[PDB]
Amino acid sequence: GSHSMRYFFTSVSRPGRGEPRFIAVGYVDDTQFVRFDSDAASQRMEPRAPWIEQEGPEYWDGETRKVKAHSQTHRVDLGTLRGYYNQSEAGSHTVQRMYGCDVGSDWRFLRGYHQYAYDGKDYIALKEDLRSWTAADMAAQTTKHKWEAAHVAEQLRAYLEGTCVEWLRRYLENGKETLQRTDAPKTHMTHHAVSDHEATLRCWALSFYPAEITLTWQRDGEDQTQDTELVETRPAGDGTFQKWAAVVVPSGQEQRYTCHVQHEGLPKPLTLRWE
Amino acid sequence: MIQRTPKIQVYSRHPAENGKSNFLNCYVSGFHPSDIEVDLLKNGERIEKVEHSDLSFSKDWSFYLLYYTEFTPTEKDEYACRVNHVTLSQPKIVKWDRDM
Amino acid sequence: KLYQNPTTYI
Repeated sequence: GSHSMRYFFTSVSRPGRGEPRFIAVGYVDDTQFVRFDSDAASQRMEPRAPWIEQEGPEYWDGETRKVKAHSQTHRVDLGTLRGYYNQSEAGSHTVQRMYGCDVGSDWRFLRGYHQYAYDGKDYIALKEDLRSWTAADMAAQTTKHKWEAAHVAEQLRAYLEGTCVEWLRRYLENGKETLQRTDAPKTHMTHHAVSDHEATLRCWALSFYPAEITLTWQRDGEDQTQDTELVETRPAGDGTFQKWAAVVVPSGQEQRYTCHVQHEGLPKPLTLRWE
Repeated sequence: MIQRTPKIQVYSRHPAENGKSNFLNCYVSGFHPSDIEVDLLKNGERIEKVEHSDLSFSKDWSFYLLYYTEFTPTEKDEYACRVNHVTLSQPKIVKWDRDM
Repeated sequence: KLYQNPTTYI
């Protein structure tokens, strides 16, 4: 199917406590593969997936070097933003950055991203054409002017369509057994009596990959959206994911309900019924 | 400035079977800022050998973390996740239900 | 692989 590579960067200022915390992580699809933590002793980019561990010292020296340059940039940005918004020196603030690429089933480039957020809200974002910038306020517009004059979009576009895609493909190849696998959900249903007039019917999806899934309840064929308890898709901790949907069913209506499951690993969508 | 309260899920890696090895998970997501305290509790007492994933965030900029530890479920033993964050007037305690 | 930046400031 389709694939993506993402790097996520979080920079948090710590007033009167020295240098800001800086955390970097990289994902291929829903699999983390690298990290960097400024508060760690190593001070190096580190493997977080088995298939990247034996990439040579040249790889790790290079990623370590570049991520440190990322760190130094963010540290300055915190100050610059502190000024753009006339904020105090005693307040803690968060800068976030995300960039990466999407490819299709044919591993060909679909989309590129590069965007920043200041204290949890959009600040500046590269548009889909990878040629223009979205800035909301005056501060962001100022940054946008800097970046137009330094032709930032052009260099970013090169990476996004080039090395980003190029190296996403390599990771997919190297980690084939894991990154190119499709674990169809293991599904089951539980039934528990909340009282003597009602029972909880819960539909489970377990040990599936990737994370994207559709989990729905129907009563005699009609959607039960607002009457369905639906949890966020969650990691099992072993590289697979879980999710469940539940409905309160009145006495003797179990046969009316159907649980519906859609996932990359299932040829045809599953229909489950308590019976 | 923006403050988003963490959603909390406590759950096991594998379906719970008494006497069998497993991992107790507490997944906190959709929060902002990133400072957050998360403890795993066994019969009301903090578990000390608890690991967590590396800080990451969703498309909407809100953060998520997975806290986890090895455990062997049991009929009598109760487990829970205790979470504290600026959006919380008091630490939120969610009990582990083997059916959720 | 990480982007190789000049770098660029906000």
